[PDB]
Amino acid sequence: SLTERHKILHRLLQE
Amino acid sequence: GLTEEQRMMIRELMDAQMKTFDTTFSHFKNFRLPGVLSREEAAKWSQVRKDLCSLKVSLQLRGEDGSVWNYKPPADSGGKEIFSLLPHMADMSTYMFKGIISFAKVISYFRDLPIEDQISLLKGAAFELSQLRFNTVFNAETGTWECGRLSYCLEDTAGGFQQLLLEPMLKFHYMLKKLQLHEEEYVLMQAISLFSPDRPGVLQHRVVDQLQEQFAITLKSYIECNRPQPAHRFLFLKIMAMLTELRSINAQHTQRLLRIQDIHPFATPLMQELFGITG
Ligand SMILES: O=S(=O)(c1ccccc1)N(CC(F)(F)F)c1ccc(C(O)(C(F)(F)F)C(F)(F)F)cc1
Repeated sequence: SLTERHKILHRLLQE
Repeated sequence: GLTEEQRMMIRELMDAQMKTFDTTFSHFKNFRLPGVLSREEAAKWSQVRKDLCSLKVSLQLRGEDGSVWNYKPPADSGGKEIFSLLPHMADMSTYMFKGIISFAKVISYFRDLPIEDQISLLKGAAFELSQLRFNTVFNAETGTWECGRLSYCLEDTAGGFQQLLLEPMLKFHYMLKKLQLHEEEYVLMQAISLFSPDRPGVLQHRVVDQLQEQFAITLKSYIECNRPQPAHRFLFLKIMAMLTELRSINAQHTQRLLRIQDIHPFATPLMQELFGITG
């Protein structure tokens, strides 16, 4: 997935 | 003046800028530094040397006590010597990237988009937004990026000025700088770039496009309400021309970085995600 291929980026998107 | 929606659109943009752009590079530490030191691939190297060529910079580290460390890179020759400043750059770029991501996050119009899109946009605009922020700390008079205690200086080379200008990236900073823009216009530039309805993977094309137009329009009005000088006629157009050029430099820079990553891997995890570095 596009989300699944961007761990950190996504991980960084929510905090 | 600007409509009341506009006036506050600029405010959320500015607020986001101020809360995520560490203009003094005070939180950028623990970074790497240069140490105190066959036909197919051959053509590859020839290209890499041409890719890292006129991007060569000197690094200065002004310390608290007043000490000053300075690093002059090696002139072209051999191999690996042309990659000695890559790991540090990867850390600067990554530090810059984290900021950009934060920037998009606090922006309300960005959050209300499907995460897939929010990623497509960040993926396709980071470098761009990073260049726009760096431009604000670029001293065209001395060809040096002044980043708090550390500064990056340009190394004079063949042809000199008219030659460097052959480097899109270099030309972009000098022309953009020439427009002596306001913080407001820089942040609008970032927004317009962030909300590019034409980035690959973007799902809600019609909505983003509606948003980019909203920002483009605010920038245009802002310029009218604040710079009526017939001299500033076309300023808005010059800026849009710039954003377009930047989008073109960004496409090449990615290809440029891959070629490098291919020969001498260096990108950080995050950079890999952002540039789609194969593995
Ligand atoms: O103006 S730069 O964006 C810059 C980078 C870091 C700190 C201040 C300013 N630009 C400078 C250069 F002079 F080299 F052109 C730049 C753009 C892209 C890069 C790299 O993409 C990477 F990976 F280091 F980020 C690469 F070295 F690969 F080209 C390096 C420098």
